[PDB]
Amino acid sequence: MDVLYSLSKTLKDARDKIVEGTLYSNVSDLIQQFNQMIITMNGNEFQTGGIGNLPIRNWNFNFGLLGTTLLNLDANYVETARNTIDYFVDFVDNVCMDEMVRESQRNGIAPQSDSLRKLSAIKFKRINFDNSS
Amino acid sequence: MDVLYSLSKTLKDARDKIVEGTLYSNVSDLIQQFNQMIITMNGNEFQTGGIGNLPIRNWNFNFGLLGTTLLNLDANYVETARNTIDYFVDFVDNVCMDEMVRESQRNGIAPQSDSLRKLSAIKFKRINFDNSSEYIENWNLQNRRQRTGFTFHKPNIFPYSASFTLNRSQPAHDNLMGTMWLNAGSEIQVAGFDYSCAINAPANIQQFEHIVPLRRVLTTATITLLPDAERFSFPRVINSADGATTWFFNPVILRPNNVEVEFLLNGQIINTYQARFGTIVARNFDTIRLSFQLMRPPNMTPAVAVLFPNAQPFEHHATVGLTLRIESAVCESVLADASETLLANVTSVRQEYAIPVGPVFPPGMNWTDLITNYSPSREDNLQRVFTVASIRSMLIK
Amino acid sequence: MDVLYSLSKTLKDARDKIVEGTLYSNVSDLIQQFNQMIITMNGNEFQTGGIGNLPIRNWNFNFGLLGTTLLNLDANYVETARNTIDYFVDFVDNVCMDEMVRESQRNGIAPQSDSLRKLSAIKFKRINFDNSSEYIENWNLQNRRQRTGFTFHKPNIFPYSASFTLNRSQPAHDNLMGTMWLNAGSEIQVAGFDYSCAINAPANIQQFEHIVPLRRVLTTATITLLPDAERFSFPRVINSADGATTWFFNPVILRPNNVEVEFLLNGQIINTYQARFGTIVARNFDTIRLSFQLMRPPNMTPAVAVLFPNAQPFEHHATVGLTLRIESAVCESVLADASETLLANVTSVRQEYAIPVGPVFPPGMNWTDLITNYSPSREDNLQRVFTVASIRSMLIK
Amino acid sequence: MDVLYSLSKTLKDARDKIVEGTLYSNVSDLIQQFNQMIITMNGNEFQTGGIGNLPIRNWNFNFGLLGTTLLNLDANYVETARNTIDYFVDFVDNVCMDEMVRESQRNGIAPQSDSLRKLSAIKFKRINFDNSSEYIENWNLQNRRQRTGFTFHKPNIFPYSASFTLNRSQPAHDNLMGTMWLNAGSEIQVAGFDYSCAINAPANIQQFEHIVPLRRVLTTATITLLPDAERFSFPRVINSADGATTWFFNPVILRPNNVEVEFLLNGQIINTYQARFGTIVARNFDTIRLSFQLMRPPNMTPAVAVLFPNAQPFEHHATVGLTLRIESAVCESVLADASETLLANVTSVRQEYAIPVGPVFPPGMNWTDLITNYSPSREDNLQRVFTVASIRSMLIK
Amino acid sequence: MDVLYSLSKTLKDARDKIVEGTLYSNVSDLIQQFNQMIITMNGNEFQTGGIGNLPIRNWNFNFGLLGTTLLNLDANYVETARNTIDYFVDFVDNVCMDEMVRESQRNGIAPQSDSLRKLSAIKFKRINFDNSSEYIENWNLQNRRQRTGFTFHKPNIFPYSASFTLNRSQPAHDNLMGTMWLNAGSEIQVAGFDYSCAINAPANIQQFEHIVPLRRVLTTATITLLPDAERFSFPRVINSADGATTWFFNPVILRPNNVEVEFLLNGQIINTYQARFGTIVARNFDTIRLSFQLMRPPNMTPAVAVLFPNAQPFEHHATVGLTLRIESAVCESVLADASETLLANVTSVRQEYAIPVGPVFPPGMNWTDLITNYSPSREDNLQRVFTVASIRSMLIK
Amino acid sequence: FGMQRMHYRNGDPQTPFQIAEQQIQNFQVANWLHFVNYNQFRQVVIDGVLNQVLNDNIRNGHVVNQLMEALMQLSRQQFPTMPVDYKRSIQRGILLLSNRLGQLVDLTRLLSYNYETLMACITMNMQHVQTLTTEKLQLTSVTSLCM
Ligand SMILES: [Zn+2]
Repeated sequence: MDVLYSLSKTLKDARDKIVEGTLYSNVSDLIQQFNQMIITMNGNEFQTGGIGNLPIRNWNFNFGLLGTTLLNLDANYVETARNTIDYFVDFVDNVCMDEMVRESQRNGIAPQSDSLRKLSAIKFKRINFDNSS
Repeated sequence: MDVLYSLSKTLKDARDKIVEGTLYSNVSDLIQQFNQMIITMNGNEFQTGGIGNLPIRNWNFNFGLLGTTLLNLDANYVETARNTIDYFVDFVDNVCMDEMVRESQRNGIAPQSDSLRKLSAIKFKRINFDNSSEYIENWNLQNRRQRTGFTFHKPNIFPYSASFTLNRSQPAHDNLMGTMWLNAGSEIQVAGFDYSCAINAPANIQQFEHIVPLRRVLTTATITLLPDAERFSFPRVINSADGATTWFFNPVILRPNNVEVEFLLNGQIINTYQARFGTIVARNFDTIRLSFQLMRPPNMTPAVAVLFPNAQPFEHHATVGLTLRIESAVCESVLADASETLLANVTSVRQEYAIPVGPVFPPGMNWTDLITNYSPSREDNLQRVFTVASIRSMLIK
Repeated sequence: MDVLYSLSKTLKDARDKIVEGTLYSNVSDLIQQFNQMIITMNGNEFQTGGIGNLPIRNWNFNFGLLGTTLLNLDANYVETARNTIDYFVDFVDNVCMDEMVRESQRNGIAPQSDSLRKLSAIKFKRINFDNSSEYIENWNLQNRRQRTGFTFHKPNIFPYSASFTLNRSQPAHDNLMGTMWLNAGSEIQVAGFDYSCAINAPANIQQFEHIVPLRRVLTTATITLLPDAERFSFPRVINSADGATTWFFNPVILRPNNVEVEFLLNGQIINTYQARFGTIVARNFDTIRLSFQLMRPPNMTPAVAVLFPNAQPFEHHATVGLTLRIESAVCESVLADASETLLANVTSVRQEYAIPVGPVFPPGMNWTDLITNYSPSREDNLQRVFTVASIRSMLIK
Repeated sequence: MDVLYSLSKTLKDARDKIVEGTLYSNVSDLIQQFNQMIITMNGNEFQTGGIGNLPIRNWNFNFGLLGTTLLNLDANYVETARNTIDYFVDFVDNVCMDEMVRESQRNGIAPQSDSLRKLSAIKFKRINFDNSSEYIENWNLQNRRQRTGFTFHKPNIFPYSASFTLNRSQPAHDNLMGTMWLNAGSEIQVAGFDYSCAINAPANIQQFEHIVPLRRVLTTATITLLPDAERFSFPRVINSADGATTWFFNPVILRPNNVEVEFLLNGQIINTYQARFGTIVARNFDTIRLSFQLMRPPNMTPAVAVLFPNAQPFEHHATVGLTLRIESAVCESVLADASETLLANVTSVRQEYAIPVGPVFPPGMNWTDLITNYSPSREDNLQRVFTVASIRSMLIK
Repeated sequence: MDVLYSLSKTLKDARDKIVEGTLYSNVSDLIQQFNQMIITMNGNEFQTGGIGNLPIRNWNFNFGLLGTTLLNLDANYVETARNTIDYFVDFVDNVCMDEMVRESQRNGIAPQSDSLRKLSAIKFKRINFDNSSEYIENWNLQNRRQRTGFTFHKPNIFPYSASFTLNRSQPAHDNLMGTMWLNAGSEIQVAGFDYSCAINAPANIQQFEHIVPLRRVLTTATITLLPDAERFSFPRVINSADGATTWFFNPVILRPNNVEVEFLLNGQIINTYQARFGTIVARNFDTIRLSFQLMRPPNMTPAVAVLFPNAQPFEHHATVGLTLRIESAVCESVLADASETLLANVTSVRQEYAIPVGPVFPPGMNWTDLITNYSPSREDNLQRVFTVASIRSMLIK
Repeated sequence: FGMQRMHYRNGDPQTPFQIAEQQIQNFQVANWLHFVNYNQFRQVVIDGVLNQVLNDNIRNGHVVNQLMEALMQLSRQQFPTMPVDYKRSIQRGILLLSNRLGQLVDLTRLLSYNYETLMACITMNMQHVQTLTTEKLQLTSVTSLCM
């Protein structure tokens, strides 16, 4: 739950700060967060949906790290990062719709979907980012 | 356009973060941005204004870099930076007023002023900073054809309209039937009336209907529905249809029977609600269809039965009404609402400098005339001007 | 989508430029493209078809490169390349028929078939070739939000409509007044009539008007205007409004007096023409407003004066009409016209393979039902399918 | 034949690309083609003309190569190449006029002139260039037995025909029944009439039918259908069948009831449309079968009921008609249409040089006589001559 | 002028061929042209606009060359070239609108704007690229005095004209004779009438004739001829010659007897056709001479014989008409037609920027007034402006 | 890049790096030509002493990550009209330096620290003006420092 907010915070900032022509020192600490997302998420596999007419999708993460060697970001560096962000932002939509749709009566404050129960391990806790909302 | 937001973002942060006594590591990455603004902007020269009473000013940039060697910032370092920020923040005001005042009809999404066309070169692209505001994020998602969305509080989606419809009439105007409505802002108040109180209707039930089409498609609205039109509840005199004579309307009010509210999208029923008042939702719609009916009460006490005779003199007219109100919704095109002041900043610039009527916008920026004929040529201009008005609001309130 | 056009462009050029006896320097740059197609496509496997009666086929690519060492091409080099082209050109037919047959309602501009979703990876982007056709150029300009335009010859902008309007009537149907019209294809024929021939009108002049709104905004049209409706010129019997009875219409035809044609855009008069027939232009409009009036002739020979009495039996009814016709115009959305056959290729695939009615398009691809309710959800699907039909027309006529 | 197109393609490109001041890399591959034309053509000699008033000319080629050593082309390089192009472009005119004028009956697809038989050796095959035009691409696909297709705008598929048919007649000619039609170009206007207005028909309904067979099979047509024949709407006098007497026809026009249009292929119904006007499609057909019926109106106002009595004097005759029009279609054999001028180039050569009537084509190249008996021996000649006329149109308009 | 087409040709190809992922050898010769544009254009400065409401803009070129070292083009290489193309394509729009708006009377074929006079130096001649369009090829052939030709689909060769001629008349207007016609666009509908139906004519035959002269000489036309004027077939009332009184015309229609159509050139009969309807050709002509005659039918049934008495009251008037229509022809001067929109682009620029009436063109660019007096001073201006409008249509639709 | 060699006409305010910057449309090189000409000191006081300091990107070795890319970029320029003998000797001589990225990032990281530490002990102002005579540098000593 705390790591589901931390996935969405640094995908929002990745579409805002990684723009063409910007200086590298503006994004020097975001890329260290975004590379450290990817290292934690590789090799895992997930499954969302199944209730109602919500379709079943399978998720699989095998991506490469971002480069940390430019002075000003160019259009190669932006377009190779947009096709990684667009896969994560599709994953977070289907986890959030899987959780808003389920409910329990004994302890409703616990996660109910299959994907959000799996994200609550100590393996995934290093993705944690600031909690400012 | 993307570099005009990037000038205003790091002048807002320069007045906030460069304060006296602060630690240098708090501002160690802003100064690398602010020095790299200055290197790009030196040697160039600009010219703003010229239309209406907006004066012509010439701009010229020859400044020096900031120091990067202190541990805590002192009053020498602040006061030598404030007399550089105050020249840039005067430049951005006169570029934003030069762009909110101009318009085109062929391609309104392109920059129109002379200064903003010159800032769109690849020489100036290194000034680009983060794009985190709502209007500059929707400027970039919509420029790549991805789905956008603006969140509004009470959006001005209905043009002003106050009229009626008579389904049964005669020149004496003493036995009438029809509906009355007010559509204004984000609120619908419809009321149906019948002078005979369904004495000769089949099964003593009179059916009413009122259909309101929208201009743009709204998404995930929160709607309040209450079973009384409080505006059409008092005695009044109303003119005729062609302004010839006047007619009198003396209401008494029953409750609305068998209420059905439908939310249409391309003629398909998305949502429906049957005798359910209070707060309701509407996930995707562009047409609201209200339906309600009057039923004569079968049992009446002696104080009620005198009001509704069988013969012709009807002195107390029956009335059934509803009231609908949109609290908040998500649209995809820009609109006006009750929370933010982006429409008020655009009209105040045009009224102050006496700007002539151009080919696109209505005279005086009339919102009732602009949402009535809300063409795709006006949508591209209205987004381009609300976005510039949002950039100017960061620096100058 | 961009790489589906790039497969068809260099298979069209491979059948045209790789001929027997030609010099090698004529085809020295095509073979570098055609070899670099094959390297990207080997090892992959595809699957098309599955909906309706469209059969399921599996595709597998394992081919060898072409030789780059001759001076003049011989019959060995041609015949070893034709048996590679004939496998690719069979693959592109079954991907284009798989995409013209599918549709979606949320985002119709995205690819829908299984094969075209797989071709949209960055692995396949190196097959990209020049994009010089009209529909693939407007696919790319509109994808970046730039202004596009399609040029048509007699565009099907009007849905079929044939009706009338009676401004004065009685159950005997012997003293009538109103207009009749036919709107079909790209042609308007309106005709106004008056049985009394303005014997009691003020100043013996009867005013007519006919307003036609469009669905999309046309630009730079060439319009022919002629002062007679030849379709409403002969005696006929017409049913009533509710199909109850029939009424008789025996015309004689005067000339139209005081003709004014206006071309509106958001209620603003862009162009106007007053008693000017022949060819006219219309630079930007979305509403045509015809206005014309009947005037009783003040001087009449004895052969004319018997036709129009003062009393009630009117055996010869006066008639005034116009005729408008759009020759060529430039729109921004896709339409149908009289020159190209892109609508006929889409319906012929759906009719041949017995495809069920989906959520977007009308049953049977009825163009009268599709231009009547031409929603933005149908516009994104119709452009996506006309563009695929344009790619298939290069290879297979 | 393939090398006659290849001569004209690189003389068209030589006048377009070899201009003054252009960069050499723009024309670096054309000059290698143009020099390799000259090497093949030197030493040979030709002879054209001889039939009719077409004069006899002798051709002889002794030219030098072009220079391949400049960086930008100058006025010496252009003016030394224009006096070589102007001799070749005069040679191709007199070979194309020598071939459009000749014909054979055994095998018309073979070359007939003396010069084009000599160009069909393997010595001249190295002049072969790309084959990208429409007629030279269909010349090659059809020569290997693959499926071809020509796209037309309003094709002249119907021969001229204007006649009638009387299903009920007498020598007085006052109680008649039957159909009238005009088939001309790409338009059918049929109209059925009945003088008694079905007063004695069973259930007061009279059935009509009109069947039009085609000469070649059309594919993916776009057809406009309108419910009035405007040509058979006015009073006229018509001769009898054998030219003996004349008879009078005074129409009034009802609407067509129960319209069914069918599109046949070998007696099988491919498409059908029932009371559906406007634009329709037809994917594959060679026979059009129109069906429509007249119904007496059961309710009539007093102005209508005087027109149709029960007795014998019928002064107002009932009429029901249709109108069909093919906008664009795809055939497989060559035809004439309204857009391109390939038929006009063939007849203008034969009329200018006073060419005698040969064994195949009709006298004067009459298109009504040629599409009436469109034998496979005439099809092979007509494709061979339209293709040569298409090659000549690139150089000489 | 030749270098203005050469700027637009390699900006059209630069947006089409320089795409992401393409191989470098596909664009290896375009980049050598595009770099050699930039070297010629740097350091210069231009100025467009100034007439009417067309604004004044200043142009200045300081750009860098493109890289020539990649194997496949990437998104850095595309996005650094799009911000150079978008400045040139804005420059060519404002030069083409500056030239379509100006005109001269002495020598209209010379450039008139300030920018196009400056581009006609020998410094700018190295930008010259291939000249393959139709209008730029006819610009160069006609500049050397060689024979040109433009191909049209339904050319606007006839000015609008609708009138009549009475060869026999009296103030009662009850025994008349003469012809009526409509000449509009590319269509002639003439109809001759005779009220007595040749009861006193010698051999009961009345001769009619109608001669239409053209403005320019047409070549290889395809003409459709049909034996009915459908516009002059219904009863109407027509004013007199001086607008004094009105007269009545009630037609019945016979067939045209002994039809002869002649195609003249300097008074010499080029072609002739005698009772031959359908499609005909016309190889070279500038005057059309229609001839047809009315013959009283010698045998009449009793229904026909009542219509035509011997005495004076003629209630049914005889009418004989024809209909001619030019489908496609080849002229040598520029005209307007139904396929291309070059006339609509010229008038839309002049109407948008409120341009005053100059010395050459009619007010409002009226095509009926321009083809009526089509002087050689107007021909040189009209070709110079249609050619500039053709260059602008490649970049901006 | 195959461009024509330029003439300077020794007079302008524009250095040859400053002219060659808007002349080249390459991202990898013009990112480097824009740093090198607007690379100058920064005039600001501490404690009463005016001292001359530099950017952040030289205080760490981050600017050398662009000198790599730009030098590496042109190590593949096919060099038109150049003899291939002298072409291969100069394209390999650049990869003598571009392959030493991690050792030059740390060298300019040390050079900036020793300049930073020793200027704490300055008492007079660091006034900047062009000296009449000049201490002389040999670029042989720089190649000996880099390698
Ligand atoms: Zn046409």
